[PDB]
This record gives sequence, structure tokens and C-alpha cells, in this order.
Amino acid sequence: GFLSGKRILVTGVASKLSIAYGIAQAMHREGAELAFTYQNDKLKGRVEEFAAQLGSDIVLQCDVAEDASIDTMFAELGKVWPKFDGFVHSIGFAPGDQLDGDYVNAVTREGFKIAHDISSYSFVAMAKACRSMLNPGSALLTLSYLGAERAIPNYNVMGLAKASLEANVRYMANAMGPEGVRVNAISAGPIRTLAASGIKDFRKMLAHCEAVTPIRRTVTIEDVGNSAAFLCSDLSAGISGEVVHVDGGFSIAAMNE
Amino acid sequence: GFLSGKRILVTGVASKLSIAYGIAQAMHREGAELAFTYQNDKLKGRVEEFAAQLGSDIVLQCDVAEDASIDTMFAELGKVWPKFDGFVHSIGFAPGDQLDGDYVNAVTREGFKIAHDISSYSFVAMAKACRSMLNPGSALLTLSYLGAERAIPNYNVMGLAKASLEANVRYMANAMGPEGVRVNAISAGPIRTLAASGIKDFRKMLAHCEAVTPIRRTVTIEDVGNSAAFLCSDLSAGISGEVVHVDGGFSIAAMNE
Amino acid sequence: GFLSGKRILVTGVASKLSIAYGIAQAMHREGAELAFTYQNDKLKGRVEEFAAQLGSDIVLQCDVAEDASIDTMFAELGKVWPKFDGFVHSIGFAPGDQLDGDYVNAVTREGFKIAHDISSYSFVAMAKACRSMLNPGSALLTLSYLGAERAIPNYNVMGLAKASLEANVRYMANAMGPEGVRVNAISAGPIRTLAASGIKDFRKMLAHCEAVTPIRRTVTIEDVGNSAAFLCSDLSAGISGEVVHVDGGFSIAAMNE
Amino acid sequence: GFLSGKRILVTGVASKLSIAYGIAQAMHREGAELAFTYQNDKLKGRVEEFAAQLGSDIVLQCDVAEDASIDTMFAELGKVWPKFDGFVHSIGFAPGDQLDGDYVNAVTREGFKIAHDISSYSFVAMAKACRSMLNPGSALLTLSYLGAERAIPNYNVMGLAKASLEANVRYMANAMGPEGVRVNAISAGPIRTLAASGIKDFRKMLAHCEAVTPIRRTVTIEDVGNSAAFLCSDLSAGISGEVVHVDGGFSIAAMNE
Ligand SMILES: [C][C][C]S(=O)(=O)N1N=[C]C2=C([C]=C([C])S2)[B@]1([O])O[C]1[C]([O])[C]([C]OP(=O)([O-])OP([O])(=O)O[C][C]2O[C](N3[C]=NC4=C3N=[C]N=C4[N])[C]([O])[C]2[O])O[C]1[N+]1=[C][C]=[C]C(C([N])=O)=[C]1
Ligand SMILES: [C][C][C]S(=O)(=O)N1N=[C]C2=C([C]=C([C])S2)[B@]1([O])O[C]1[C]([O])[C]([C]OP(=O)([O-])OP([O])(=O)O[C][C]2O[C](N3[C]=NC4=C3N=[C]N=C4[N])[C]([O])[C]2[O])O[C]1[N+]1=[C][C]=[C]C(C([N])=O)=[C]1
Ligand SMILES: [C][C][C]S(=O)(=O)N1N=[C]C2=C([C]=C([C])S2)[B@]1([O])O[C]1[C]([O])[C]([C]OP(=O)([O-])OP([O])(=O)O[C][C]2O[C](N3[C]=NC4=C3N=[C]N=C4[N])[C]([O])[C]2[O])O[C]1[N+]1=[C][C]=[C]C(C([N])=O)=[C]1
Ligand SMILES: [C][C][C]S(=O)(=O)N1N=[C]C2=C([C]=C([C])S2)[B@]1([O])O[C]1[C]([O])[C]([C]OP(=O)([O-])OP([O])(=O)O[C][C]2O[C](N3[C]=NC4=C3N=[C]N=C4[N])[C]([O])[C]2[O])O[C]1[N+]1=[C][C]=[C]C(C([N])=O)=[C]1
Repeated sequence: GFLSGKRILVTGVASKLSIAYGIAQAMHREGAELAFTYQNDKLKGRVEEFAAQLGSDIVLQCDVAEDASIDTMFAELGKVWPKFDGFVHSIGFAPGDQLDGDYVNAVTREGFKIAHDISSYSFVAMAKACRSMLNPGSALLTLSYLGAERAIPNYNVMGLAKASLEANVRYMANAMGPEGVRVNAISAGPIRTLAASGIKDFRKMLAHCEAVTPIRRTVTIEDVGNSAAFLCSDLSAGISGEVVHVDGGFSIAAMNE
Repeated sequence: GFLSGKRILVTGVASKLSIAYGIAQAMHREGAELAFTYQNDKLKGRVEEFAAQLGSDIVLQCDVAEDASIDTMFAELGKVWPKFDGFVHSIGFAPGDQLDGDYVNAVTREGFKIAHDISSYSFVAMAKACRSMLNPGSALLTLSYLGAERAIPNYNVMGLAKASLEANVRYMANAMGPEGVRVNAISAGPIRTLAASGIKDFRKMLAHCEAVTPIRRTVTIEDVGNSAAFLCSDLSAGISGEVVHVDGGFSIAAMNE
Repeated sequence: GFLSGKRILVTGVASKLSIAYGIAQAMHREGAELAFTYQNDKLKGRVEEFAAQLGSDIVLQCDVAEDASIDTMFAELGKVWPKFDGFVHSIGFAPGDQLDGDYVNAVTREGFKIAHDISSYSFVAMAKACRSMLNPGSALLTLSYLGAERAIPNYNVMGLAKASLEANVRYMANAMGPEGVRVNAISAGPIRTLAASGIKDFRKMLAHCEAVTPIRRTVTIEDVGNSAAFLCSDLSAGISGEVVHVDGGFSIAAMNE
Repeated sequence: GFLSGKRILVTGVASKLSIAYGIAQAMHREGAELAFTYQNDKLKGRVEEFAAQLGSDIVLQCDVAEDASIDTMFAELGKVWPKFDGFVHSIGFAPGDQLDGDYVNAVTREGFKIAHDISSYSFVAMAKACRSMLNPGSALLTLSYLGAERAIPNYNVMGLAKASLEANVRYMANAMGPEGVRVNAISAGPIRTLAASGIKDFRKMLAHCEAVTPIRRTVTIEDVGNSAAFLCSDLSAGISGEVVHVDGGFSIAAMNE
């Protein structure tokens, strides 16, 4: 496949619904060698199962709120993958009270802080921690959302955190380009999931999108997974510092009434 | 003038070179009544002097790092201006080490945190605190920079913080619009000063802009002040949630060689 | 006022509903001296009446489809205003059939051609013709619409023509900057009228904007006029090559439901 | 390969240096079945040679300045490919006098017209002509350039034409989405070519780009070809109406001094 010979780290698998599960599946189908991280003990088993299913026994814990957690994980990784070809960052967080109602009223200093720390800083923290382990030709990928570009109801402070994240992509891309490392993001559309979201009225969002999206359907984790695999392969060597919208053309239309 | 009868709070005057000084000056010329804040004791006397020069005796302290400090200030302001028409937010900060050299190597969790806290969160923290005191037809304004949209050397983490700030402008605009409050930003070009910059190689950056800027000069605090006054008046009633570039066209050109 | 002593040519007045009327009105209030053009004989008397109302007796004909017509007009204008300070370009056109239904089915080579010719080329054609007559500190302004950035139903080919127009603004800005001419555009929101629109379902489009527009109302020609006056004054000396959105924040929100 | 089973039409092969040659090579490596067009007789032989080398004997003449030319070509194509899966539009043109010096001085009504007709209209003209022949799951691709977003010296009116083109992508995407056809563009960086360009000082552009581009090299026709193959495959089913920058991160940085 087009990822044959690549060794890639995938973060944020939490369930088969997780965008990262879709990315891992597709990367694995294209031949990449995979490693996985899990945030906490309550997730370990699951992830360990999925890894197995994808031919991997590299399964490490990592909580991005902790520097030491990140250092330790790469220390362990280095035991098996002294050098590797990049990683997928599919992680985010904000306290739920932040995600419901009038932004101005909902937002708090702490909520703001946490959201940006976990959803944005973590991306460069990881890079900082594995920089010297990366091969020439490596690629880093993160998952964004249209909320970084437009004010969306209830998404609230996540919007600011994702904007911060998209700038992080540009700053990282620029800084690590010359060493041979590419950095991009995928701005995915809302993905249908029966599972309960923390974002107030997500279902409504979904329904709306299906209706006014040019391609007339919401994207799947397979759509995202396939774009992610490509952006992480040498096939996209001419692309860096880019935020690729994988939302079926949703953001480019207006008034599809 | 076109600000006649308006009452506006101006923050971040620190010197005659401060962007807010140019803003207060122009606003005062157009007939606004102003109030001033100052960060700490070292700055109090300077602010008091400028304020008198501009006909104001409302000079209050406010450190945006503290919620208590913001509340206290608005509580005191409410003594003389029980309702007002908006404020200018011309504040930012990042620890020195953050603005020199390779972004990824320079960035730290703490640095990121302070940068986003004082530079982006503070804008909404102020709005939350005085929401009830604003008149319909009120306008809020903050100062941004191109680093939010493009990766610029040495600006590093401040780049991410401004991005978050411009998203704040949109989320704030959308939330407060229906109450009749407008929220905008001005992405100002680098301004020439004799003072010294904490941003590594700022002088070089000036020299370059001057050369390739379509209007062939850097903009002044009068340029910025004039735009801010307009953005804060009833003359811009149809503009909200916008980031207006006041940089003489610099950002719209490429390779002016 | 802030336009005092300025001499500005205003094009595209056709009625009291015309955007240019709102522009001339506001500019006249701020102290500018104006001149007016009119497309053909059917419009001459209306323009003459408005012009007198606004203290001007310079009313000249100009059909932008013709180079000769542009030259002739500036030759006549030069009789009274040998040098002036810029013009407002508020002209556009596309044949009826182009603005109804499926874009791909509606578009034609001719339609495309006329649309781009009168709607985009005319802006630079005017600048080329009067370049030598402009004072340093002059400003040119054109009127755009969101259709340039997003695909909006029925706007169809005009969408492509406005995109070309906004690029014209940047190329013009960059070319004329060093001579001291500024060039900008205002991307105005849909304005409510009793008149009738050639854009299929314009009324629906209004209704929708009203609902989801952050300031909860459509903008007026006074809103636009006020912004244009500012953009054409020395107060915006640091703004060039910009497309300022005067649509009450509409474009920066999504799913205001 | 990932294009196995697809039948794709490639326009604008003129030499082995042509971006379309790079796209055809990569699509052919991924298994697509190809057809080729040539503009005029002086190009026929060459193209016929290249097609042969890529396992194709479908080689038709087509001059996009002519509607009948386009109709006739699809008539002929339909003889062998009654239905197919899309096409690559790698065509553009402007008279050379347009591409040198001050934009305002260089631009003419005719030059403007031609540039937009051949470089932009042709893209929707082709779609219009083969709409009913397209399979569900089809994709259309065009080649843009950063000049559509920023004022670039000497690129002049091509800039306006490319902006028009990028809007065409959005309008087309929106209009044909619901039938199952995707439409995107690739905004490629300047590509090194020893062959003589019509754009004044192109070499300089090249040199500059190599130096300040994050990845520190210019992209190749292989880089572009690979992105094009992906964007034309079902692998990018979640992407439509997008302008993907394939320029090594060049457009996202500033002041790489
Ligand atoms: C909201 C909040 C949160 S976040 O941010 O996460 N998110 N989520 C969800 C969502 C969003 C948007 C939307 C629309 S929805 B967001 O914002 O984003 C997202 C993210 O980033 C990614 C991924 O996600 P998903 O896949 O979806 O999910 P999940 O599965 O859940 O995952 C997550 C993860 O994370 C992790 N973490 C946390 N925390 C932490 C971690 N790790 C470590 N450490 C720490 N601390 C966990 O564990 C898990 O795994 O993507 C995104 N997106 C974008 C777009 C769209 C989307 C959808 N879904 O639709 C998504
Ligand atoms: C870098 C870091 C920092 S900041 O501030 O952020 N900044 N600064 C400078 C600069 C920049 C950019 C550039 C290019 S330069 B920035 O980033 O941004 C800025 C800001 O925001 C504004 C204003 O500034 P200016 O005026 O310039 O300055 P100053 O005078 O210094 O001011 C400042 C202020 O703040 C305050 N604070 C702080 N902290 C605090 C405060 N308050 C309260 N609290 C706390 N905590 C002080 O005090 C002072 O007063 O603007 C901006 N900009 C933009 C663009 C451009 C510019 C120039 N300059 O050029 C500026
Ligand atoms: C559609 C097609 C056409 S146009 O004009 O282009 N337009 N119109 C309308 C409209 C639009 C958009 C919308 C949304 S609506 B458009 O596109 O754009 C517009 C223009 O540019 C301007 C102005 O308009 P108004 O004011 O509205 O209108 P009127 O009054 O009709 O005016 C026009 C004028 O032009 C002239 N012309 C033509 N042709 C010609 C001329 N001149 C010379 N030559 C030639 N050939 C006439 O005469 C008249 O006066 O603005 C715009 N806008 C934007 C935005 C929004 C708006 C509203 N309206 O809403 C507008
Ligand atoms: C300039 C003028 C012209 S165009 O437009 O063509 N172009 N060219 C070049 C260039 C550009 C940009 C730059 C930077 S350079 B442009 O603008 O664009 C381009 C195009 O579009 C495409 C492709 O190209 P190439 O490949 O490069 O080239 P060639 O090879 O030459 O090819 C072309 C073609 O076309 C055709 N045609 C014409 N005319 C016609 C036709 N066909 C039909 N009909 C008619 N009429 C011919 O034949 C040929 O084949 O891509 C683009 N790009 C983008 C970016 C970058 C680039 C580079 N190169 O670098 C390119």
C-alpha cells in the first residue's frame, strides 16, 4: 500500500466510533506499522484489543495533560521504535459546562485554559517530545473543526482552542519543515454517531449538515481515515501546514435553503 | 465629532508609543468621553497624566490576570458610568523566552498558557464582567496581528494566542449581537518605534514591511487610532465580528521583491 | 466633516434605493464635493435631480461597456476637476437568464463574458483611464458580495465575477499604492427593498439573513454609505487592498438555526 | 491501484514538463484508464506518443475557445466511453503583453476577456458538455495558483482569472454535488522548468520560493500528480469544492527572511 514501510503512532482511540479508529484502519490497510496510546486505565483493554486486530502490540498509556506522561511514553516507544515516521493527534477536551448555551456566559478562565491546553498545546508538546526520533519524510496530523473559522452555537470555547490548534499547525510546519517533517490538519465535518456527544444539540447539527452539504451526506470515519492516510504518506510530500476540509463541501456554500 | 456622547473605556496605555494612546487621542478628538485603566503601580502616574490631558479623571487599575481585579474595576467604574458604550482592549503578554528562535523549541506549557490567558481570555473576561452595563449600540475592539493567520518567525506562541483572540471576536460577536453589541478587531501592521521590542528581530521585520508594503510605509498609531475610532462609532453599525487589516495592504501581496 | 475638501466621482446612482445614493448622501454630509455619472438617457434626469439636491452639477454619462465612453467622460470631467481624489464604483450586470436555477445549466460563454466585463473589468478600466488625474491620498472603492467567497444559490455566475472583482482590488491596490492611491471593497450584505430583484428568490434570502445575522437585521444603504465614506477618507489611510464585510457579521457565523 | 476501474480524461498535455503529464503518469500508475485531448495540430503527434506510452489510444483534439470544439470532442469520446468518471482541467492562457509590468498599465479589455474565457470559463464549459456522461462518484479537477489570493507581480490579470476559476470550483461543486460529482482544485506552487515561461521573471519567483518554503524545495509534477490522483479517487470522497494548496507550505508563512 502507499504507507508500506511507515511506522506511525495513533493517539485518541476510545471506541470503534472514534475518528482515530477509522484512521488506524485505513493506514493499516495501506501497509503502515502502528502503535497506539491510551489515555487512562479504563481504556486500556479496548485499545489493546483494537491494536491486536490491526497487528500491533505497541500499546502505551499517555495523558497529554502531563509532560512526564508524554516523555515516559516516547521513552518506552523508543525501546521498539528508536525512529519513526510521525503521529496522529486526535485528542481534545473541555469541561461540559463549557459546551452549552451563550458563549459569553458559559466561558470561564479555567474552562478556557483546559480546552486550549488539552486541545491545542498537546499537539506541539508531543512534537517537542519526539522531534529527535522522527525520520526525514515524517508527517504529523491533527483533527480540527469548522468552529475554528466560524462562530458555531454551543461549540463555544472549543472554537478558540481549535483556532489556536490551526495556528499551531502553521507554526509547527514552518519550524520543522527544514528538517523534513510535514504538519497538517484535517477539518472534518460532523460525523454521525449514535453515541452521546458533549456538544449541546449535536444531533441537530448533523441533520442540518446532511441536508445542505453539497455531496448531500455527512462524511464517515472512513472518508476521514482515507484522507488521513494520504496526508501521512509520501504521496502528499508537496503539502504542509495545510488545513484540509473533509466535510463534503459544507463550509463553501451558503444559504442552501 | 462622530464619537460625541459616547463613553468608552480604554485599556493598555503604557506610554506615548502605546497603540491605545493613539486610540484615546483620536477618540477624544471625535468627542468621546473616556476612562482609563492601568496594570499596576509602576504605570499609574503616566496613565493619570495622559488621562488629564485628555479630559478624563476616571483612572482605574486592572490586571487582567485576575478575575477579582476585573470585577473590582467595573464596580468602581459603575460609580460614575453606570452604563457605557464599550471598551478598547489593547493588552497582550508572553514571557520573553517564548519569542526567540525555533517555535517548537521555544514553546512551553506555561508560556503557552500565560500567552493565551492574558492575550486572548482577558478579552472575553472583560465582556463577561461588564455585559450588563453596556448600552445598546455599544462596540468592543481588540488589537490583533498577522501572526494569527501566517507563521512568522519569532512571533511563535503569540501567533497561536492571536488566532484564539480572533476566534474570540467572532464568538463574542455572535453571542452579543442580538443585545446590540458589536465586536471587532484590527489586525495592525508592525509599527515603528525607538523603544525596544521583546520580539526577536522586530527592527528587521519593520524594514522589510516598509519595502514591500503596497503603500510603501508602515502604519502609525494615528492610522490605527483613526480606524479604531470609526470601528467604535455608530458609523460602523453594519460591521461586526470582523478583523480589519490596517497594515497598508501588506498581507495581500506576495513577492514584492 | 471628515471628507471636507475631497472631490469624489460617484457612479451607479439609478434610484433612491441605489447603494450609491446612500454613499453620495453620506459623503456629501461629511463635506465631500461630488460628481455623478449615469449609464444612459433613461437615467439622466433622475441623476441630475439627485445631484442638484446634493449640491453638484457635474453629471456625466458613462457606459462602462465602452472604452470610448470612459475616456470621453474623464476628458469632460477634467474640464472642471483637472485632479480629483478617487471614485466609487457601484456597477454590475448580468443577463437575466444567468441568475436562475442550476449554475452549470444556467451559465453561458456570453453570459460569463458580459458578467465579468461590466462587473469586474470596468473597475480597472476606470482606474486606467484616470490614473494621471488622481491626487496622492486618493481612494478607489467598489462594492462586492459574499457570493465571491461562497457558493450561493441563483447568484451563479455573478459569484465568479465578484471573485474576479475582489482580486482586481488587490492587484489594483498593489499597483497603485506607491503612487499614493488606496483601493478597497465593501462586501455588503443583502439590502432590503420593495423594488424587485433579478436574483431568483432574493426575498427569501433577505428573510434568512435577518434571522441569523448576529446583529439581527439587514444592513442599510446608510450603513454602507457610512462605511464607504470612511473608507474613502484620510481616516483610513492605513487600509488598502481590503474587502471589508459590511453585513452585520453574517458571514462569520454558522448554523445560527 | 487506487484508481483501478476509473476512466479519466486529461487535458493540457503539451510536453513532458506539463503538469498534466505528471498527473497522467501518476493516475496511470494507480490503474486509471486514460484519454487525452490536444489543443491543436502542432501538438497532436507528441500527445499521441505520450498516450501510447500510457496505454491509451484515445486522443482527441479540443480547443476550449470553441463550444463546437468541445461538443464534438465529447461526441467522439462517447463513442468509446459512453460514461466516464471525470476529467482534469490543466489549461490556461493570456496574451503575453498581459504578463509583464504594472498591472493597471498592462491590462486591456480584450486581454482580460481572453484570460477569463480560456482560463476559467472553459472549466464549466467542459462540465456543461459532459454532465450526462458522468458516473456517480465522478470528480473534476482544475489547477489554480496563489495569484488568485494575493497580488503577485507580473502575474497580473491571470490573478483575476484564477480567482474566477476558484469560485467556479465552488459553484460547480455545489451545483453538481447532489448528482454525485465532486469538484476541486489544486493550487500548485511554481514548478521548476528549464523551459521558457511567459511570466516575466518566473525564474526569480522560483528561486525565492525554494528559499522561504517551509519544506525548502519547490514541488514537482510528481507531487502535484500524486495529489491529483488522490483527489480524483474515491479515497477523497469526503472532499469537494476545495482548493488544496500543493506548494510546500509557502502560502502559510511570512517573512521567512
Ligand atoms: C468537543 C470536545 C472535545 S474534542 O475537542 O475531543 N472533539 N470531540 C468531538 C467533536 C469535536 C468537533 C465535533 C464536531 S465533535 B471535537 O472538538 O474535535 C474532535 C477531536 O479533536 C478528534 C477526535 O474526536 P472523536 O474521534 O470524534 O472523539 P473521541 O472518540 O471521543 O476521541 C477523543 C479522544 O481524546 C482522548 N483524550 C482526551 N483527553 C485526553 C486524551 N488523550 C490523552 N490525554 C488527555 N488528557 C480520549 O481518550 C479520546 O480517545 O476529532 C475532532 N473532530 C473534528 C471534527 C468533527 C468531529 C466529529 N466527531 O464529528 C470530530
Ligand atoms: C509580543 C507580546 C506582547 S503584546 O502586547 O501581545 N504585543 N505587543 C507588541 C506587539 C505585538 C505584535 C506586534 C507586531 S508588536 B503584540 O503581539 O500585540 C500587540 C498588543 O495586543 C496591542 C497593543 O500593544 P502596543 O500598544 O504595541 O504595546 P504596549 O504599549 O506595550 O501595550 C501593551 C499593554 O498591555 C498591558 N498589559 C500587559 N499585561 C497586562 C496588561 N494589562 C493588564 N493586565 C495584565 N496582566 C500593559 O500594561 C501595556 O499597556 O497591539 C498589538 N499590536 C498589533 C499589531 C502591531 C502592533 C505594533 N506595536 O506594531 C501591536
Ligand atoms: C445581480 C447582478 C447585478 S449587480 O449590480 O452586480 N448587483 N446588483 C444587485 C445585487 C447584487 C448583489 C446582491 C446581494 S443584490 B449585485 O451583484 O452587486 C451589487 C452592485 O455591484 C452594487 C450596487 O447595486 P445596487 O445599488 O444594489 O443596484 P442598482 O441600484 O441597480 O445599481 C446598479 C447600477 O449599475 C449601473 N450599470 C449597469 N451597467 C452599466 C452601468 N453603468 C455603466 N455602464 C454599464 N454598462 C446601473 O445604471 C445602476 O446604477 O452593489 C452590489 N451589492 C452588493 C451587496 C449587496 C447588494 C444589495 N443591493 O443588497 C448590492
Ligand atoms: C500564465 C498563463 C497561462 S496558464 O494560466 O497556462 N499557467 N501557465 C503557467 C503557469 C501558471 C501559474 C504559474 C505559476 S506558471 B498558469 O497560470 O496556470 C497553470 C495552468 O493552468 C496549468 C497547467 O500549466 P503547465 O502544465 O504549467 O503549462 P503547459 O504545460 O504550458 O500547459 C498549458 C496547456 O494549456 C493548453 N491550452 C491553452 N489554450 C488552450 C489549451 N487547450 C485547449 N484550448 C485552448 N484554447 C495548452 O495546449 C497546454 O497543454 O497549471 C497551472 N499551474 C498552477 C500553478 C503553478 C504552475 C507552474 N507551472 O508552476 C502551473
